[PDB]
Amino acid sequence: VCDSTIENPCIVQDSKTQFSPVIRYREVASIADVYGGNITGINKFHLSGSEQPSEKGWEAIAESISRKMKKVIVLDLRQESHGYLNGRAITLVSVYNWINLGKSNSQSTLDQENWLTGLRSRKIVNGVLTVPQYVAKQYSQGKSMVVSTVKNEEYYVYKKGFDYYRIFISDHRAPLDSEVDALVALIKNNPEDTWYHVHSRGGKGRTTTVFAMFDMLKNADKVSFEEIIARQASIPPFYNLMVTNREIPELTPYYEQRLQFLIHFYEFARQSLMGYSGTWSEWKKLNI
Amino acid sequence: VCDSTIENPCIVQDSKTQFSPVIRYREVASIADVYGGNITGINKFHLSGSEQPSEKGWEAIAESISRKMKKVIVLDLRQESHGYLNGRAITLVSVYNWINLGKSNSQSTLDQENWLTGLRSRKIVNGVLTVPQYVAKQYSQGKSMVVSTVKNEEYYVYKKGFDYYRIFISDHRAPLDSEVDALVALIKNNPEDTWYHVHSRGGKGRTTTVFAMFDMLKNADKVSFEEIIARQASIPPFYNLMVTNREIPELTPYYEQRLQFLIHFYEFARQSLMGYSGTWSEWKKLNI
Ligand SMILES: O=P(O)(O)O[C@H]1[C@H](OP(=O)(O)O)[C@@H](OP(=O)(O)O)[C@H](OP(=O)(O)O)[C@@H](OP(=O)(O)O)[C@H]1OP(=O)(O)O
Ligand SMILES: O=P(O)(O)O[C@H]1[C@H](OP(=O)(O)O)[C@@H](OP(=O)(O)O)[C@H](OP(=O)(O)O)[C@@H](OP(=O)(O)O)[C@H]1OP(=O)(O)O
Repeated sequence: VCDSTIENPCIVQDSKTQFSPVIRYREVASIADVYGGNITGINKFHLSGSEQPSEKGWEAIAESISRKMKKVIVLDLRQESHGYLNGRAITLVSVYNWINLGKSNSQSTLDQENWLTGLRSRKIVNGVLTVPQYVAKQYSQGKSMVVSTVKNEEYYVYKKGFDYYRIFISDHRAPLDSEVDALVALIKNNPEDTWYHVHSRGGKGRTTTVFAMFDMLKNADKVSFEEIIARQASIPPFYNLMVTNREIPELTPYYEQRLQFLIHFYEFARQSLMGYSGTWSEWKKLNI
Repeated sequence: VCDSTIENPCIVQDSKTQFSPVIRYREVASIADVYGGNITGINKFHLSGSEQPSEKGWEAIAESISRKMKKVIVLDLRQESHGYLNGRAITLVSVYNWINLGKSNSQSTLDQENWLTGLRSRKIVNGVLTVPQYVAKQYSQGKSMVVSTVKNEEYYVYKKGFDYYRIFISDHRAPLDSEVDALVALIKNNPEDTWYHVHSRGGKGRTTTVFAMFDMLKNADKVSFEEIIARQASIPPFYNLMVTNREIPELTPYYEQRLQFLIHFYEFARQSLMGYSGTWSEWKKLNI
């Protein structure tokens, strides 16, 4: 039985079933129809986001993207190990969902796939908790499930003809410099018409952070910091990156640091649109 | 001005810039995390591949290989003459990229280095075409570039501490018997832990062919022909050697012949794992 430590992490089932719908799907361009302030540079984005989809959720997302259309890149923002059991999204959860905190991206991927390979070799997976059970610390009341399939996200992304690219952001936290560099390079290294579907575990904090980063990279020289953050918060689920006191108070330092990073990324983006040609890591060394 | 004939071949720049990233890097071992069928004998391969890297691409490849680790052998599969101008990968292109077709490997190397030496003696190289320009037959719209450096691949491979070994495969075609012999001997003559980075021009046809050959040599006695080909097609760029009708229909005969060779190489590999001790050329004489 798990105990949410890194030594005995929990299998937590994020999808209620393999048919569960996507509840936090949205397209950034819709901000132009809801936000009452500066909407300059919004309505042309090829950018959607969501929480972690179920098997069926990927179908709905693919259909949504096709209706709004080039290349489609699914942007997985999750550092933590995750995958699918019988079409249901699952996560390997330690306290604050930081199972892979402090690891190289190579080790994070290795640990995830070693875990998924282990589950895949079993006929029965025990100790599968729902999110309510995990929150309630009912570590021994998990269910035993006959294994039909165990898959990583790539399996479902590849099946839709999309690319998969992972940015290893720790839950509740700002991206590390390596991952900022990687995101900026990805955007620069792909056509401007590329569609990105950004997702995290909950489609809230990390997803909205990256939405804001996209917005700044394109518009920081014609839209104020406050309006970029505000307009990103204007569409459901209305995630406001200005808020640093949230449901879990022990996480406030990380929300404050994440907003502080966004302040600096905004200036980096603005100066980049004005002539600066280096990377985020190079700019940060000279300016912070 | 060039005209894509062997008498006036074109200088074609494969790298957009000297900083262009590697877009088709993958490791064969990853098949074990994506392929839903027989994965026996995959997860221990020390095998990566890519398209022709830019100067900077070699750095990324070296870093990738170090993260997954003995000797490292860069396996250049390209018969055609190629090199680098100011850090950008370049190719001497005749129709269907067959500038060195029918030549001995010694002559191919000689012709390449005579060409590179000629470019290196110039302060300005004229007629440098991008791939789009070449495809569009805009032979006179090439750019003139001040020569900072002209290098062969060895220069960058040696700088990373890797070995360089060339297998002279014609673009779009199966390897000739001499080159099959050479590949099999190379694998046999080096430790089983040796890391191989296999690349062609596009990191598609020739690279995937050799991936399959590696797989067969180790696993043909426990994995079916169809599953070796299928599992090699399971990871990006999803090159499926079963497909013989591709973008260019005049090349279908060569794709069919390449698949036919793989059928025979599979049997050779299987019998070799079962006791046969001769070379491919010896086996082919007795069995085809
Ligand atoms: O998946 P959910 O059940 O909807 O939970 C989300 C998820 O975090 P957890 O799943 O670990 O609880 C969000 O993170 P992302 O995967 O989208 O990055 C997190 O975002 P932040 O901590 O950055 O805010 C958010 O937190 P919050 O509620 O404060 O918005 C939290 O939501 P819930 O606590 O309501 O489940
Ligand atoms: O380098 P690319 O622009 O990506 O082109 C590649 C490259 O051929 P060319 O560069 O000469 O066009 C592949 O060859 P390799 O160097 O990897 O051996 C070739 O492989 P095949 O002809 O064997 O299939 C492939 O062809 P295809 O598209 O049919 O996969 C083709 O791709 P593109 O035509 O899309 O450029």
